[PDB]
Amino acid sequence: CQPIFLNVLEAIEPGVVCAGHDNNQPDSFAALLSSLNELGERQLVHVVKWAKALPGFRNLHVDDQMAVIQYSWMGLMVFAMGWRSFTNVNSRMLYFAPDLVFNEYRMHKSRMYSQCVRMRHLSQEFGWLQITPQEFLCMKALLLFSIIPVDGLKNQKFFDELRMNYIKELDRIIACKRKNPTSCSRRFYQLTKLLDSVQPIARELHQFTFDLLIKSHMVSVDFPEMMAEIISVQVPKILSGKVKPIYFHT
Ligand SMILES: C[C@]12CCC(=O)C[C@@H]1CC[C@@H]1[C@@H]2CC[C@]2(C)[C@@H](O)CC[C@@H]12
Repeated sequence: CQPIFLNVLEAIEPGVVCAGHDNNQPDSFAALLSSLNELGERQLVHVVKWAKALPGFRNLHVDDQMAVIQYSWMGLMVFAMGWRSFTNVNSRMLYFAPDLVFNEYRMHKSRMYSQCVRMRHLSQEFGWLQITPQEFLCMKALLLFSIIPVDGLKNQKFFDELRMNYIKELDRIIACKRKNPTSCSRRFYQLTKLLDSVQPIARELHQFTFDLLIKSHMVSVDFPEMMAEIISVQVPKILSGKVKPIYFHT
């Protein structure tokens, strides 16, 4: 029996994305954040293509498709970056891109040191929890369906159904080599705790980027088209409490 679901997730996984950062120049706040913003713009293009190729995603109302992507991108990108950091440099640094790797000095220079430390902790958890490449893929997909508007989506029912199917696939991945129901529940607990942990980090970054966009002209930080739109139109809905994450635990 071939693993159709996982076959698809592996097949659609985005390739390497570079930031275009000039590493020959001394580090500066403006240059580092402008590069992170450009990386975000570039990654968004891949995240959209990736999401639209996910099993059942096209079932969602067209308006909900773009909405969930615009609300969940931060968590999705942070999670993927944490995994890249773990696999490429064993979490020694934050591997935003091959040409944008942050050591502690850069974390400090970026002015979001504490947030970077939390993301490095997340990266380490991939190792501590022995997250498999397959669990990573399924968990990342679940992050796309982890934050929605309190007033409901266009077709909330289709979303609920799709999210439930992805949770079901996570169950199947956990039960693969586990014949003990207790070991399965234990793993589900670990993975859902990890997934929940992504949200507070995303929230802190949402706040940071929102504040930065508002004063971007004062600090010489460039925000590309899509990033500026999403951070001024969608992110505030999250910060004002109109759009909220779906937590597993309390
Ligand atoms: C999502 C990105 C870029 C893609 C990635 O690897 C994760 C990383 C997390 C920090 C984000 C950054 C995009 C640009 C942001 C939003 C900056 O404005 C401040 C926080 C940055």
